[PDB]
Amino acid sequence: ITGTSTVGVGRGVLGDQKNINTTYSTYYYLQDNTRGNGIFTYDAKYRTTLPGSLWADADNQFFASYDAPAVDAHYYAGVTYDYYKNVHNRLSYDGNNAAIRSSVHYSQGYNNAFWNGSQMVYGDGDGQTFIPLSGGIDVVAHELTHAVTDYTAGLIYQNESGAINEAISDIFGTLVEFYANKNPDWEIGEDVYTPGISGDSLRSMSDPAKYGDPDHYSKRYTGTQDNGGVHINSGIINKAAYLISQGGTHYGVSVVGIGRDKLGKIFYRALTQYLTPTSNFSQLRAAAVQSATDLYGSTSQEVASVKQAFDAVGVK
Ligand SMILES: [Ca+2]
Ligand SMILES: [Ca+2]
Ligand SMILES: [Ca+2]
Ligand SMILES: [Ca+2]
Ligand SMILES: [Zn+2]
Repeated sequence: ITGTSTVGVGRGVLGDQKNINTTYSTYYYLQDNTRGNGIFTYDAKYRTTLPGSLWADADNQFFASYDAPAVDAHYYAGVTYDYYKNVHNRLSYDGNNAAIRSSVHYSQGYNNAFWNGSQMVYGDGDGQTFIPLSGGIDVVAHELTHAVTDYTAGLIYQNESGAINEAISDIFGTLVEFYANKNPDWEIGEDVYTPGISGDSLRSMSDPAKYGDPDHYSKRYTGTQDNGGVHINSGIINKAAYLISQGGTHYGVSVVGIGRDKLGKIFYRALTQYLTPTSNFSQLRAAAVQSATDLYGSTSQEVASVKQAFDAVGVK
């Protein structure tokens, strides 16, 4: 809507207070005009019809329990936009400042969040397995990254290309978490997963096997479930990414870590310049090696570490 840009205040899912960019026109709307073509957050009102209604508030104060998921979806979408713009010089998910839209309170007791090809959608969780999904910055960044992938490499969501698609979302979801410096770690979804259990997460990049996911190509899932194991086999790539950044010895192969910033530069270049819709793990290795070569030279430590990391997880 057309209005005056202002700043409101509210509390997120985890009870933390934060300022959010809003727009005033009779009501105060969750519309941030400071980032690209704007960030819009909608209320799906427990229904499944999308996008729902643009979030309207009477006083620009968002401290009601019902407001929490909206506050975080709006705020974290902004942080993710900032990461891509400041770190990778990318304007929104399409590279042309496309408006970012999110809907919260989708369905009832919905333990899922997703990118539907046009916008992000967040369930409230059932209160047991998940609390409102937008409360996790790595969750929000994971979802917005699916949009980035769709506009660039276009990795098909099935088998190996799909596992790469998933890993890319986990990798950048984690890098955004570190960017925001919000209790960063190499775990996925820890802030909104199982509120009754502390110390766990949905997936682990540092040790995928902790939750039963493969950490070596020899242990890859070859079945048909989960679109060919896209959320399972992503563990193989997540482990490789973790090793490239942090280093370590995995299955007898030693990797010298080169840091998170270089990891991000290498994978972003691979995603935007070399990967294609049908790329498999072997092609990802080639793309990553070429990207590191472009950026640091064929005889650099960076290229060496990328090769070692993929050797460690069995991807040739
Ligand atoms: Ca209010
Ligand atoms: Ca964390
Ligand atoms: Ca995390
Ligand atoms: Ca938990
Ligand atoms: Zn995903």
